[PDB]
Amino acid sequence: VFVSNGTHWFVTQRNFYEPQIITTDNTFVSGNCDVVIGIVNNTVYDPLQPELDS
Amino acid sequence: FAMQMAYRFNGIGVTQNVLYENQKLIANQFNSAIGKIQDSLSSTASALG
Repeated sequence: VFVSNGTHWFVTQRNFYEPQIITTDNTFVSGNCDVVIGIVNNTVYDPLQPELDS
Repeated sequence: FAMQMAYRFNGIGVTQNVLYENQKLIANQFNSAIGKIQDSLSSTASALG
């Protein structure tokens, strides 16, 4: 589930707080922003880009 | 409550996007179905048999 400490956005297990940096490994795409009530503008990290840049 | 129902869907193997991308429709189906409970219970004494 998504959470913020107040400044940064994390994803965590539902039953024990373990904040992970949000990536396309933790998260699945669907549709576009318009349809979801209460969606938030944020950054998702892409683990492949530094590996291609290196 | 929308994030609870997204877990309720996840618990039947229906992925969470099937909830938020239909949220108003799911809310209206719940509200309409709740409306039919009043009419069902009000109309016949046989339901509490």
